[PDB]
Amino acid sequence: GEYIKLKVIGQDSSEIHFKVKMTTHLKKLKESYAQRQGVPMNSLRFLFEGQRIADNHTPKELGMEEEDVIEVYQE
Amino acid sequence: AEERVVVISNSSSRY
Repeated sequence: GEYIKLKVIGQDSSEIHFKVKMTTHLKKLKESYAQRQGVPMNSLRFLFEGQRIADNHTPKELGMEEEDVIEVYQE
Repeated sequence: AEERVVVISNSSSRY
């Protein structure tokens, strides 16, 4: 299918957008985000509508759509 | 800040 574009918002209000397929495991997004922030992945928690995103959550499981937001907080 | 969009995408082995 098509990529959807998600906005990942940091604690400092910075944004990195990610294109993922509906079947992508979101661990891949978490890894890339942590890499680009220069911090360990396990130091961060990733929330969708306030709910914790699991490594093996997919956008399809979470009901995500184009331009949905992920928030990142410290673990 | 500029926009940032990241795309999340054996027999040859020698080790």
